[PDB]
Amino acid sequence: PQETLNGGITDMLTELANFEKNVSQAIHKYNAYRKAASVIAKYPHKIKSGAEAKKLPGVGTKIAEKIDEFLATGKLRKLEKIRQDDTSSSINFLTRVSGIGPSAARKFVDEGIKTLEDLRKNEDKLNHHQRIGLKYFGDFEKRIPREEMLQMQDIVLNEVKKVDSEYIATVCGSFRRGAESSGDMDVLLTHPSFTSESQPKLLHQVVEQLQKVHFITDTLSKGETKFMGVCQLPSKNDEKEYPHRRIDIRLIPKDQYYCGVLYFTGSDIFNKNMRAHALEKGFTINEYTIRPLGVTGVAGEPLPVDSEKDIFDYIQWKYREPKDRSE
DNA sequence: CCGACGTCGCATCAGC
DNA sequence: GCTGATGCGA
DNA sequence: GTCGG
Ligand SMILES: Nc1ccn([C@H]2C[C@H](O)[C@@H](COP(=O)(O)NP(=O)(O)OP(=O)(O)O)O2)c(=O)n1
Ligand SMILES: [Mg+2]
Ligand code: NA
Ligand code: NA
Repeated sequence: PQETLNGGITDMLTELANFEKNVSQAIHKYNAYRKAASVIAKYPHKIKSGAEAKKLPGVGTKIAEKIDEFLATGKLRKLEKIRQDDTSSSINFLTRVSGIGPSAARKFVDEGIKTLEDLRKNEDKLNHHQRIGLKYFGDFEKRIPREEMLQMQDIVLNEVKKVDSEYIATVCGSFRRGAESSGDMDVLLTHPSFTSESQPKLLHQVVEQLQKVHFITDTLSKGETKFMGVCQLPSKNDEKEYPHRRIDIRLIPKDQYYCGVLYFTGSDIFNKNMRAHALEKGFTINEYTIRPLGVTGVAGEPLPVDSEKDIFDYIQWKYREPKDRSE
């Protein structure tokens, strides 16, 4: 639809959602509000009453009550108050720093640290991830135009193949779904000599190289299968320098790679459909495998998969191309 | 009335 | 020292 | 906060 149909309402519900997660630490109230925000967002009519909204799945009595107050007064008293509150609105803000969750934000504000200025005055009190997230607070909230994504994919695939030509690397996320912009780069890595029944340097070796050509600039976390870090394109000539970008790289066993590809390609909305269409025909899908339920509910063994399509040939669905996968 | 409501890899904490 | 729990992000 | 066993 259009936001301006029920935008004020969905904004309200999203704002309320963030305070539940970050300040109240009620994650199920956080999800409740987003679920409601979602079903209202795709609701193709202007909501004239709370009761009308209550008809939608995910909207119950309390939110209906809230919509009436917003409709009648243009605002929500509880929201206005908590927005004005110095403790709560500070805690909520600090969580925008990657590495700082609801718990870390709490401790910081408890002992006086409320702002980015405060965080900078207190580097010693931050862990490694949190300094990077701080250092790139601005950049991390910027989005990535597809042109830069392609430029990034260019570098990644080139270096990956350069280290070992038998690597297979796929950029997933919304990029693979042909999206016009992207929040980050999510790379999926595999190699013939890494299977479910299977070197720890397979992941390491790729990271090392991307560092050697100065693509990767910082490391948030790094293990034997999951890398999370920061990358940056080279600056062209005179022109200003690019924003630092978030990039993940995951190593997956060759046989689990396509359940991996599908799952991390998204979308969320779609992945639940494909999850829950699938249940119908007696199959469950994780990020690793597809399991056949099962005379019980007993997931039996996972069934072999060496293509994305192979999967659609276990639950009898029409292979869907990546750009028609937002539902 | 009251429990379910996402899962998993890594960094760091709590505790022995 | 190590194991297990908790915080965090995606 | 919402939904349902
Ligand atoms: N909270 C979250 C968010 C994402 N994910 C998983 C499922 C998603 O398909 C995948 C990508 O997450 P994502 O980066 O937030 N979304 P996506 O890359 O598709 O869109 P943009 O970040 O490009 O805007 O990671 C998750 O498991 N838990
Ligand atoms: Mg992404
Ligand atoms: Na409803
Ligand atoms: Na955060």
